[PDB]
Amino acid sequence: RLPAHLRLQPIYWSRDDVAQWLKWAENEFSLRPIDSNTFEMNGKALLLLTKEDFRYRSPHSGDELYELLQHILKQPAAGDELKINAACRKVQHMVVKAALLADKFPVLHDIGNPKAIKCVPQADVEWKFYDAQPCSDKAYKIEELFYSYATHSDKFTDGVCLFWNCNVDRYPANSIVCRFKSAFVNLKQLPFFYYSDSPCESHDYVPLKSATCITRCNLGGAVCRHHANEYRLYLDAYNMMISAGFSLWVYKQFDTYNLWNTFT
Ligand SMILES: CCN(C[C@H]1O[C@@H](n2cc(C#Cc3cccnc3)c3c(N)ncnc32)[C@H](O)[C@@H]1O)S(=O)(=O)c1ccc(OC)c(C#N)c1
Ligand SMILES: [Zn+2]
Repeated sequence: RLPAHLRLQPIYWSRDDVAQWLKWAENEFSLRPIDSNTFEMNGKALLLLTKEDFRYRSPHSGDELYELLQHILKQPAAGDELKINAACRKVQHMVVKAALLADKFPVLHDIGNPKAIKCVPQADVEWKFYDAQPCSDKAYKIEELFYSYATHSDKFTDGVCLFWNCNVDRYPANSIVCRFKSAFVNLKQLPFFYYSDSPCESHDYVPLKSATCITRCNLGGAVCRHHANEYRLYLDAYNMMISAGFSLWVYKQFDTYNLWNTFT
């Protein structure tokens, strides 16, 4: 049992998440009321305290809270499927949009897409679809193809390849990948970043200091309120996807400085 605002692993919890954890546990287990600032820290810090630190901070429920956390760690909550679908779509659009802008691939080979739907429909690129089992109502614009590196490593060399949850034996070097370690040898892990080219708007909040917020307003280090809100929503989606066991990989020459250069 857990609120839908706590289903992520405690490592990703914010300081506000911890306070909600305390209030939820206060009601679920009929514990003595506890001040929210008793555990004024985020999740990664809360996981470093000892059971004794819990007892000192909360004499009346410290031991109980500690054991509750250990069960949450031993049996993690399952995320909502629709929420995870939305998160995955947001990440897919962000990453593929950025790669196309950064490196201006003339062609995208979407391998494992059975519905012929572009995740970045506005991009200036030739979009091609392949799938081993295309949907009957979209097969007329999908190449029926089971990708295997040993068979196709000399194909799809122009442009970039997208494998979104298409768990092939081994990815080509020019690929963008989401997968739920030998398969990735031609690639590198994709570090987190947020990119936006939408216009800034002034009406901040808690000021956002982050080198990974790639926005025009961040060139000067002062992120506008709109992009700060977008960044935080995107990070929540990214974390939800990472917590659910997905990992992102990319062609080795992917470079975020190419994204910064789009603002000049
Ligand atoms: C649209 C995404 N899907 C996958 C799509 O890729 C097609 N496909 C699969 C492939 C495979 C494989 C393989 C190779 C070695 C060993 N064993 C399996 C292959 C392929 N070689 N070439 C083209 N096309 C493919 C498939 O027809 C489908 O359309 S999925 O199945 O909905 C899905 C969703 C979420 C997931 O995880 C959260 C997972 C997982 N895991 C899968
Ligand atoms: Zn902005």
